[PDB]
Amino acid sequence: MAEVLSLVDLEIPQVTDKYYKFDTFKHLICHLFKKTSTETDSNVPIVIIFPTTSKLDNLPFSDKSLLIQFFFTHLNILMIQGEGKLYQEISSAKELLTNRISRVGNWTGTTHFRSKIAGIIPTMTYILNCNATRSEIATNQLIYLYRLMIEEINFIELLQDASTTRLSQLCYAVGHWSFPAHNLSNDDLVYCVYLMIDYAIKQVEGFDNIPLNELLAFIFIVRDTYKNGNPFHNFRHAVDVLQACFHFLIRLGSLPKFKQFVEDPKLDYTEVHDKHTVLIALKASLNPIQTLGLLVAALGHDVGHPGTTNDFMIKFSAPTALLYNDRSVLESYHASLFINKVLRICWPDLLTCTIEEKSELTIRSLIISSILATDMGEHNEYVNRLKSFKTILNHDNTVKLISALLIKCADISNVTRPLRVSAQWAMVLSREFAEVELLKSVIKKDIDLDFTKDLTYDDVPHELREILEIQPDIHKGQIFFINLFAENLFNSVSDLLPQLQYTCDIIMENKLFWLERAK
Ligand SMILES: CC(C)Cn1c(=O)n(C)c(=O)c2nc[nH]c21
Ligand SMILES: [Mg+2]
Ligand SMILES: [Zn+2]
Repeated sequence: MAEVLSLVDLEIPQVTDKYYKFDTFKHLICHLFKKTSTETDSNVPIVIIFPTTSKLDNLPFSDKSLLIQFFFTHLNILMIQGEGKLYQEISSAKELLTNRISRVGNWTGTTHFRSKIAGIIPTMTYILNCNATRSEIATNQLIYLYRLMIEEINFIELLQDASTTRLSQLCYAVGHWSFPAHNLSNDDLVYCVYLMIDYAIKQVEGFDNIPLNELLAFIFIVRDTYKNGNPFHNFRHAVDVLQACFHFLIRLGSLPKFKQFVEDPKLDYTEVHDKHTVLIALKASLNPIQTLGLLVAALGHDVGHPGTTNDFMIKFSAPTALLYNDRSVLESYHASLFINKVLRICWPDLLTCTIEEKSELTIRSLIISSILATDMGEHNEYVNRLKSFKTILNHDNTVKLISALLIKCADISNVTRPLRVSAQWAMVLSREFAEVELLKSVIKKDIDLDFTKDLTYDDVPHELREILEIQPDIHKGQIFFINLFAENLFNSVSDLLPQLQYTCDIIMENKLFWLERAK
């Protein structure tokens, strides 16, 4: 029934599937951080058994509990410290967690018929509320626990392959416009984020450089807010959007080029490496701090995404849709979580920076603005505000608009990647859409699923041919989306920012191919 993690000799075989005994709280924590390295949602309840030199290991139970509750909320944990109430709680949680469609229903609050659910499973409203109402004292204690983990956990060791060869490969992967996101593990992707954010931080003048371990801790925490079982809106998508923004900013001159940068965006990915394990560097619209703010916003722009759409949340009266009055439902959620859960604890000093010495506009506000701009329901207004701007805004609102436009472009950049990679994204987006349709049918009682089994997928094919064979008609989704959203956005942005014209070039190349096989 449950995965049991113990710091003591007690056994609870009545509810135990697999039991892990840990010598230290630090090693238990490391086990938990690695759970988001996989491609699947954790689908079993986790019981942690506590007792009735390391600072982590010697924390009072109140602080150990606070750490687990806050940093590992996503893992469906029940904490005990030495039968009927336990068994029923775990049994109920297991019944609700096993199946993907059940999990999405739980998180979104749309399958009530089927606080934390069973005291264990978090919902979007629970997490949103917890982070909005947290006291100053609680906030400072979490900051202390975070710094404690940075002090005592060597995060590079939590990646499966941190060899010199692999790290160099990732530098070159980051350098390709044909970013091979689907060939990178969630561990690989963590290092990719480090490469890009570290590179950006180094360009910011009045701003200290942050050690490898501290950046990695932050990124592990970000990864932990994405749902690994989302076929599309997962940490891979976050890093991909970050990487697209990264390329945009390099090509606009907001960041310098680096030795591993691949100049020609139309090339497919080739696996390259050398002896370097970080990016080696060689007026712009956005200055160094705005550039960093944008990249950070891209990283966090879908945090906590439950694998649905605004339309689903609105039409099925999801609690978060009710909170947000149907207005930018998921994006409001992402912005609130990213700021109040992640950045407030992990990087509070970034939130209080301003976009320039003269400006009162904070990086917090810029991040919020940019994240909110990714709502496709507001797509037309950002396009019109761009066309009005091209034909006036003060500096602050100019920075907001440019940032908004770049993050919008990055968010839907899968259609501007070279065909093969673009097709892989199309396929996983189709998987997620199919899950949403299944969830709707479950809620409407148009289908009865076996909730004792989980949804599993074969790997995304490497080659375009196999993708087209697995689902022909991929073309019509791409044609629809390019005609109604992408073409107009990238053309308009490239008119303002000529360096991004290559995006329009690739879109057309892809469109012509999709139109070809429509015939
Ligand atoms: C977020 C989503 C509804 C928008 N959307 C879409 O509908 N299709 C078909 C795509 O290929 C796509 N790529 C990014 N966003 C996309
Ligand atoms: Mg989004
Ligand atoms: Zn997104």
